[PDB]
Amino acid sequence: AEEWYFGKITRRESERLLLNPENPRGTFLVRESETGAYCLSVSDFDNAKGLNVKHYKIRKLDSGGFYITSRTQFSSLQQLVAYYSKHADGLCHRLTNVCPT
Ligand SMILES: [Cl-]
Ligand SMILES: [Cl-]
Repeated sequence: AEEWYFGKITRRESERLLLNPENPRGTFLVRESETGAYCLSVSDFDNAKGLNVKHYKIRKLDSGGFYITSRTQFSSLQQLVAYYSKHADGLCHRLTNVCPT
């Protein structure tokens, strides 16, 4: 889709948005790599940090495939997002909600 793609937003700006207290665990957004790669930022919770944000680097295979882990690849970012919204499979939490505002 297009709604979860926040483009050129910084890491700190994405964290300010994801730290929203009304955000369910697993709220996310995809952005451009700040450090042509992408990044999946997801909200999470634990007692030590409270609400926090995890950042996953979306890498590209030399053959043309998007991936975060070393056993799963996707033909597009939409397919990657669809996959992780159904299965956590290595991520802190599965994707549950597109980040508001
Ligand atoms: Cl980054
Ligand atoms: Cl990173």
